[PDB]
Amino acid sequence: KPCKLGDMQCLSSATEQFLEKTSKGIPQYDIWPIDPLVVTSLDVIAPSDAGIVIRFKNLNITGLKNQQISDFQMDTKAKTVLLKTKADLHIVGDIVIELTEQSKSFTGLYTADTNVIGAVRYGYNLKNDDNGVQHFEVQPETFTCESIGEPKITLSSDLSSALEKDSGEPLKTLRQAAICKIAEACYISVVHNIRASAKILPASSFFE
Ligand SMILES: [Zn+2]
Ligand SMILES: [Zn+2]
Ligand SMILES: [Zn+2]
Ligand SMILES: [Zn+2]
Repeated sequence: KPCKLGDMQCLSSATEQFLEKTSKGIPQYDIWPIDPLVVTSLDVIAPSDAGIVIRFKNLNITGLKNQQISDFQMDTKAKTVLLKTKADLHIVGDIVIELTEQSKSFTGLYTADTNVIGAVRYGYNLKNDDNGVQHFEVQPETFTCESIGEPKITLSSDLSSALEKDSGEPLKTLRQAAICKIAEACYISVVHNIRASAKILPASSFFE
């Protein structure tokens, strides 16, 4: 069902609604599964020390079906979109904490329960079908990680036991950066799906 140009509140729901309905995928439309969302790997540099690298593998992320689109601005002369969200993400994956300057690494599992608030911005333009029908075309966006709330992080006990036995923010800052990096991959994926719906439906569809 269409919105009426201008009504920002109408949109957020259409999107949330799109995200939930399609969130497990639809290959033929290039709509990616985003709940659960799988990230093959993601690397993260310690902000307080570039010799320290967190290597995530197999991140499995749930929660994105349900995120709220709590703010939605479409500017028509500049043709750009600002939008804010919150997701409660449950994250699980393999982790390798790599201390490059010490020639060692520690391995195990990682789990993070966090509520993330962010901002996606992109511009867009109008463009035609082969039949001359107009679609929106959404352009490469940027993602700003506005906050991560107060995360719960757990390390598998083999790892946390290895860490303790070795040392027997940077913290804050490192924990923050990992969540933001992960949130960022999450939203590259969200917007991919927004971008994809825009290919699947005439611009006319999205407003009255
Ligand atoms: Zn794609
Ligand atoms: Zn909502
Ligand atoms: Zn939770
Ligand atoms: Zn078309």
